[PDB]
Amino acid sequence: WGYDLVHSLKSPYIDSSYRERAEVLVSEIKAMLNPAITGDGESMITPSAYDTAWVARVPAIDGSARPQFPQTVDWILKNQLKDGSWGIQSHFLLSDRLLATLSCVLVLLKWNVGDLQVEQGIEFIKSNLELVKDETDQDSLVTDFEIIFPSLLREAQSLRLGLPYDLPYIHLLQTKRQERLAKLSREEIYAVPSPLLYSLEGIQDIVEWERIMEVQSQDGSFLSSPASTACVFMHTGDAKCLEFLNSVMIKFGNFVPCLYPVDLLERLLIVDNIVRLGIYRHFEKEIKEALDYVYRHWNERGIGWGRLNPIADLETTALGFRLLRLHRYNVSPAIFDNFKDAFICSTGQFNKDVASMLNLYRASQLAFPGENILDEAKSFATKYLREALEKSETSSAWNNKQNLSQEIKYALKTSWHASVPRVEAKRYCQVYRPDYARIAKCVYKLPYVNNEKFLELGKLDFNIIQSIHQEEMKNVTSWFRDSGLPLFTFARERPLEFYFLVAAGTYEPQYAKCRFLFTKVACLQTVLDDMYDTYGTLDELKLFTEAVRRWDLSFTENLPDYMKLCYQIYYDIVHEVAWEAEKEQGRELVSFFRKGWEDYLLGYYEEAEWLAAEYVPTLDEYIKNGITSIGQRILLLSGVLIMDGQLLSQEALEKVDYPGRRVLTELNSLISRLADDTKTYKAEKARGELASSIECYMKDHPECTEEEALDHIYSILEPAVKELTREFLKPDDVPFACKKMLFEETRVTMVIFKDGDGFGVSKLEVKDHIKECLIEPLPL
Ligand SMILES: [Cl-]
Ligand SMILES: [Mg+2]
Ligand SMILES: [Mg+2]
Ligand SMILES: [Mg+2]
Repeated sequence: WGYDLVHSLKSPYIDSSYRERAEVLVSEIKAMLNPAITGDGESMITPSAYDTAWVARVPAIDGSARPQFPQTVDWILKNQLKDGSWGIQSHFLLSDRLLATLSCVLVLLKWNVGDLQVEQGIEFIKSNLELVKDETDQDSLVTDFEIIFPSLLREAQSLRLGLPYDLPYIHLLQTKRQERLAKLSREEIYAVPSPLLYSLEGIQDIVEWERIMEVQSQDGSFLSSPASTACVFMHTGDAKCLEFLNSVMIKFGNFVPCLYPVDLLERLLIVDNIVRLGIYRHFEKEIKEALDYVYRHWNERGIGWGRLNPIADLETTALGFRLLRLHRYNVSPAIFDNFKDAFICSTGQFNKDVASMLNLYRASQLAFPGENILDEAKSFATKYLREALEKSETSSAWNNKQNLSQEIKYALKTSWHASVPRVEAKRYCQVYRPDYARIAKCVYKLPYVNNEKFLELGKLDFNIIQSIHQEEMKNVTSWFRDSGLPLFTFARERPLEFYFLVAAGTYEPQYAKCRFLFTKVACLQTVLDDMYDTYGTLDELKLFTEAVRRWDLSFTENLPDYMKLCYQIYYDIVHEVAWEAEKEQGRELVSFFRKGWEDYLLGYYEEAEWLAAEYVPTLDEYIKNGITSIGQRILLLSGVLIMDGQLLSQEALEKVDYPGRRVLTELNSLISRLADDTKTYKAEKARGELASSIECYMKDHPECTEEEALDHIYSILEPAVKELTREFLKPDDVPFACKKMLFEETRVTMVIFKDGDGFGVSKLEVKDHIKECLIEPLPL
């Protein structure tokens, strides 16, 4: 550990060639995304054999005995898989292959072509249907499979195709179809747009086609589904339906996908993945263009995956809310009322429902003060997700191959606030799949979202940043060794821990100086802390505190030897920080820093007097002192004022730093003090340490229990965390990098104190985070 471990690191990723390579990847990615963000190549989605076969059914509008879109028939004839099914070869999903193959077989028969393909398709369907022994064999179901497949299979039955209609699994599916159809409000089909519009081709006996146009989308589609629209067209001759089908053929050539457009969901998925891979800083322009488009279509009624959907989609809407808010757009959690009653979202195909609830769960964590609906959403999504873990569908072959249960479990144990940013990006680089397949009417892929380039850049960029930090850690530990701080043997040496506290969140190459000075100050502070609350005597501390007031090196002749040294190092670090800040800021700051240091250490001295008198403060007193004395404020200031290119006027600084006000530095200090207390008060109580916030409350409330006391501390912490979030994301003219630096340091602090049982901080978990974040690179 420390000096020896760090100087043994020799990362190759430091060489300029790696960053130059990463820049080529950045340019390639910009070029790849351009059609989706700026051009007309939006909605890049794979073919749906199933939908293509429905479009192929449409007879020529000139009345001739041939398809209106003969290129789709040609496509189908040419794209059968080796096993006789139609679908995407990379991924096998039984329900997808069954539905698509039966769909294709039937249209080839309609046009009396493809005898061989039909023969091979029928064999696939028969042979695979006979492999199903029980329900656990069926695997994940494509959208509305239970409704559509029995309908499509009855069409085959009327043609007397050689299929096993009498299998128990087939009877079960009809049973499931009835179950679904029974909850249907049929009269309302025509008045209130619903998810079933996506699959009208499966409920043809139910729909009065003469009334269904009322819920048609503006582009002529039925909930963006080519199959569903083709069906309505063949029943009605509706011009707008035909226009939709034409527009999709024009866009894709000789096939159609199972959803179109997916303009909103695709843009959001692109941004989500770029952000989670930790590569967002390279694509500010593209993220802004993408989110601006989404925001244009954002409305009080929510959004669908496609901007023309006549009903909102929770998945897209929850994702949109989170990414928009995170990027400082103004959105209200009131949009979630669109998914309530008397919360529902228990209808639809399983993967979509789970995705919607994962997204709702993550969105709920971005709550601002007073947003009760998000607390409700959090509770609801949590319960949903825990139940989903117990459902057999979650353990289907399809879901297991994608590690769904692992993903759900990870989401539930992960608090957005209590996250290490660099670590989350590293971890996502290890989970992201370039060939990820999604499910709707058929299995599909979105290559703008899931591709090799994203991952290539993710892993490389992570490794480069890490190697840069490793060189910085050599500088840190080298400075530390010669700094004099190791001479204070009453204090633990933790230079890497403090470097991690800042570098795990504020990682960009240009902020080397910020990280360096922040680490120096934190190293000094741990000594000052041990000195005031443990090692020093009150009379010694009174002397040190007077020296603090005087700012005079000559005055230290009066101090004990160890304090003479401590004062010298303190004085040097304070003024090095101040010089750097004045350089970056172009205005005087020595006086402001000095006042900050005095208030902080006078805070320690007040606490030292309490300890000496065995005084237990009121909770109000303890928190007041703690906000000032815990040390986060002066430490944060020591970093935030020396960020390359980040100008903070007094006016701007006061927006994020203002003792006595609920601004970023104040909230961080409050949260740090109380989170620490919740994590540590029990070990400290046992050791006989001076009272914490818990103990102070109990003195204030003699009859209250320890349990009530701890609950009260959390009742202070939780509101404070929401305010922190709002202060961070709030639109203003404070350089965002500065606000982010403050917020991210708070987030890493919260990681250290997460899950406060009172026992103490896990020193081993800290080491593991440092190892993961700063020591071990990603294999390429
Ligand atoms: Cl996959
Ligand atoms: Mg202390
Ligand atoms: Mg201490
Ligand atoms: Mg503590």
